[PDB]
Amino acid sequence: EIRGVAFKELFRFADGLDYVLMGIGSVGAFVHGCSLPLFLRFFADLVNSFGSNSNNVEKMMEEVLKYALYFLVVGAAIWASSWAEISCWMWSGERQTTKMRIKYLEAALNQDIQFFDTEVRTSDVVFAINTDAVMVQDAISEKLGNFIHYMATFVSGFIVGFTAVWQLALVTLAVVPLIAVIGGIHTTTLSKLSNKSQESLSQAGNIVEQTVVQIRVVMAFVGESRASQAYSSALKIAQKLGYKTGLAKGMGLGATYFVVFCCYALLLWYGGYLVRHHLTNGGLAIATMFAVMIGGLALGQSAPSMAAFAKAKVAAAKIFRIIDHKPTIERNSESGVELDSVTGLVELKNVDFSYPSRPDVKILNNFCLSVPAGKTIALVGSSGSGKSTVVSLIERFYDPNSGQVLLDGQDLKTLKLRWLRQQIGLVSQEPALFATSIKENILLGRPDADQVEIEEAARVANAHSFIIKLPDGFDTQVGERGLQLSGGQKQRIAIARAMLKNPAILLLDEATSALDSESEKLVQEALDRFMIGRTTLIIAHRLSTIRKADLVAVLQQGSVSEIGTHDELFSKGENGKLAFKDQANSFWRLAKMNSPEWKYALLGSVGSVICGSLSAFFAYVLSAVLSVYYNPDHEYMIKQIDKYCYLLIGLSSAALVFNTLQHSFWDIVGENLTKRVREKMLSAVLKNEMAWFDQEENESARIAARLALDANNVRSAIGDRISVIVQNTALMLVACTAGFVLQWRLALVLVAVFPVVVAATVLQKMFMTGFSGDLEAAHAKGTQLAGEAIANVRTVAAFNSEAKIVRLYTANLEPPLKRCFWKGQIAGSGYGVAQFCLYASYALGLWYASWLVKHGISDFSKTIRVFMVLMVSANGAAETLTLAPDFIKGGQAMRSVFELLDRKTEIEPDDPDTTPVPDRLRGEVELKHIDFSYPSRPDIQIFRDLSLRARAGKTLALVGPSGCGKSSVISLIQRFYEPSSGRVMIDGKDIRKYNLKAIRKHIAIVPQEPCLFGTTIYENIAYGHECATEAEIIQAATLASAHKFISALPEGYKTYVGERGVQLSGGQKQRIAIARALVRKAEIMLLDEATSALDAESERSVQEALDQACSGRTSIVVAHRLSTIRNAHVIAVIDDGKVAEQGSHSHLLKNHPDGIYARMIQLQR
Repeated sequence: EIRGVAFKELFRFADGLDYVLMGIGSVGAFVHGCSLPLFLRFFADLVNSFGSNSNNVEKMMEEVLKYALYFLVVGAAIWASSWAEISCWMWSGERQTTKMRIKYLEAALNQDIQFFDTEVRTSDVVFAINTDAVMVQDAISEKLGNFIHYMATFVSGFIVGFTAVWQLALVTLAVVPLIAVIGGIHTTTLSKLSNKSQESLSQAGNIVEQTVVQIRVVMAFVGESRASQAYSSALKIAQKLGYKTGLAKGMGLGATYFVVFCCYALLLWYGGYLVRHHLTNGGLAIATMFAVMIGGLALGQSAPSMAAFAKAKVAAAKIFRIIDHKPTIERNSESGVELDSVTGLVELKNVDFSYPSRPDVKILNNFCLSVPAGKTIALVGSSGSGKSTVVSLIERFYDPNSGQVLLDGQDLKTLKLRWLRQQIGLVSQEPALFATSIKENILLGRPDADQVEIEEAARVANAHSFIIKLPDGFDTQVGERGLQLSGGQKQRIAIARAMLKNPAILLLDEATSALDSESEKLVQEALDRFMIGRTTLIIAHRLSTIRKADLVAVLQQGSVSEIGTHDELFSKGENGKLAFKDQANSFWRLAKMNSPEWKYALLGSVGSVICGSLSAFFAYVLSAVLSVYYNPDHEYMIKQIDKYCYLLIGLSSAALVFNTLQHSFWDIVGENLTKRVREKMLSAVLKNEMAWFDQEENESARIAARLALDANNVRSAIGDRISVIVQNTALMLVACTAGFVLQWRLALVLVAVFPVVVAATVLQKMFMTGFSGDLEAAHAKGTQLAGEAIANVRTVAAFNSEAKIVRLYTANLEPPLKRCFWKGQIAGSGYGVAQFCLYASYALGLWYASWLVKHGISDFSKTIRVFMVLMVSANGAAETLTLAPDFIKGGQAMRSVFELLDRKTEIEPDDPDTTPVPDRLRGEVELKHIDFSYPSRPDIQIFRDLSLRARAGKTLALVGPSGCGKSSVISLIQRFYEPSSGRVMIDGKDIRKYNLKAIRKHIAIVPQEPCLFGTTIYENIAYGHECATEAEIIQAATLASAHKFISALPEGYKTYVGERGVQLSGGQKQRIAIARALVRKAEIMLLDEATSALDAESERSVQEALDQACSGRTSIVVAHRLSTIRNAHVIAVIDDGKVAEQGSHSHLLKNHPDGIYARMIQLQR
């Protein structure tokens, strides 16, 4: 393996235009990075001019106008630099990435099958195609531009700070590592607790997933309550972990605020000290502090670029390894003969391929094809001696061991290596259809063909008429993902594609595509009477054209068996717009269902408000301190600065306290809300139908994913976003109030530019996040096509369509190229315009402050205070707007949660009130006029008006044929699937109007696949019954002949078992399930098949256990029941669900069992 290549090597796919783009983008990034500290210096100069010249109004007005013009210049420079950076970097990255994918696909498809067998796998190649975005579309596309921009910002900030005020620059550069380490500790602790809480949520996910995977036994034994308890307990652990994260986040953020304010208080004092000794100015001091912070933050933001560079170096090393390899098969270099006779006579002295996946084996030894030209030959064999390898041998995949292969007296090795594939038409088991058009998927066999013979290929062979009446249209891009769900049309299209290909040599294969349609008759209609006859191996059907083939050519032990007449058989065991009113109502309902926590939530809200005010207060103090810097009275200045520093220390203490308070309390209410939501979701899902769990949409893994994802994202969004909106609204309110009470009509014009500032700062936040959207989905179609081509590399090499596939790949990756260029240009222009308007707004505000001061309307202090307070208010509003999309996502997840909760269920496990049930019954249950009871597939019909009657204290052993709904009759009794017209009469009355949990506690079942709970055996039997205790568990185990093995387990009587643990043998799990059914000690004991492949003695033990279970009370057993039936009074032998005579095993009436039971007994004996 490789740990990465040199960074420069990532640019070997850059032409002159790419070099120009990278140079322009680098220059733009450098200037954009240097611009911000330059604007800080210009702001310092403007504030110095606007405060130090208070007496000389004309001079300060002129200098403020000059520096507003400089602000406009900086805005234009940022516009140009950001446009250049964003657009050029995105375009160059897109171009290099696209040509990288193109070259990688062509190099990979050029490789031989050995490269995909012993070298880098097909799945690894598809994964590299996937992660080429991380490889070259991340590091050098935009992350390189961000790295250059942030390094420029860091260097420029340091230079500006050190030139302006070097004393303050040094002390602030000493300060920055403190805030850095405090922030690092906060993030480290928060992330650590978040990971731990994630593991607790993962355990909860396992619980709900296990609950839904075995929902059958869970719902049957009314284990919904048990599942809820387990899920709630796991939720509780994560809830406690969430409380820890809440304290950590509040403490860490409060500590960071405590550190900054305290550090600034000293720095502000030190700036006052510097103003006293006339070293620098107040504006210079403020700019120096801000520049040092900005440089440190720039380095912090540039570190992720280095991480991306490292991971991209590793990935680029992977694809450099893959491309730099050249195939070993190309030694011929197309230097053979292309004039051999089309009537090829392949002779194979040796056929061994020696698969490099499992080398040094000889699964094929001396098999000789010797196929007659024009006569359809066959081939049969076993999987362990795979016959498809022979097909590979004729396709010249270049793995010789001892012998050689000759084509009509000509070696394949010294031949064309390209014309060979031109004769050889191949259709393997998979259809190997690509994402491109069906017309293209037929054309690529013969590129030179026009549409006439393209249509003729699907007309003469197979059936083109399906395409004629195809609803989507004549030409289709194979639909979206799959046009044909059945897959037979895929086989017909593959055969038509091979028919456009030269029919000289066919290699038609088994084509085991689960055919149960006209697909067979069309396959025997397509290329079963073709004029020539070549190799054709088929195992799908014992009779499919294999008779019609003249030579059987039996293959086994790596050699050909008796060949010739096919009449004789061989000894084998072959079988054969969106309204927001609804969202507001949903949020109101969520708040109402979260009523008990409101108090604490409200308390946290209070803290949030305080936090917001504190921030604004801090800003005010900062601005106020600036005002105190330009004051002739030094003693009054010292008193004011000391008062402000003490107030800032108090602000830091309150910030710490109320930050911990707000974040702890908001995370407490969020944790409680999400836990309650999860519990309601589980209660609602466990209150659903069985068909609901059987629905295609409600996959178990997808139910778990839905619950976990929507719960956690709703928690995060609702909680954190509402916290930040509350605190930022408090910030904005107190900030606007302070500005208006200090000096109105300047706050008015700053509010006039408020949308400009908030929009520019939102775009700044987006630029920090990144302007490239979902990068993997940008090349989704090209990635999918590349993956399909790689997985089907055998077909691609066989049809000589690798160049055509690469051209299709270029046609697929061009639209992403154009879209990325346009998006980069639009993003650059928009960001530049936003920044220019931001700096124009800043210059206008400062100039209007100067105008107010000159006219005597106000003074410097009030103006600067209002300005810096309104600018932090705008920053807070920007945070609110940029976190609004989290509100959107939370709203969509909320409506998902509410459609999950508010859905109604036809079957009610916990009914409000029904007819009370007697404690003990007699067990007589009757199923009259029942139906299929499978709403998932109503087209299939089973149990055609079935009439089944049980008997009190008597077992029924209906067997039926295979696949007749054998294990579904029991589902009728427990109301799992509701019959549309049937009647399940229990103890004289229909069960529908009766209770569900109480009666379902009176019936036990053993599922076809017995299941496990938790990790031990005791918990399952304990799950079986609340009175299971230990004695009842042991006696039930003895009844199921299990205790003897339970006491004989390698570890104690409860070992490590379960789906998540280590599973036992099949018979042991059978007996555990039976023992649990017995410990349920139910009046009705439904049973199922339990002896699929059990050992003989185990089979007898299971038979005995079932005998005792059936002798206990009324029971229903639906196993195969070849013998030891314990003389069931009737056996409902139903043929495909229809009404039939209830012949018994004792053969009282030798009419129905004689016609059905006799032959299956004879076969089983």
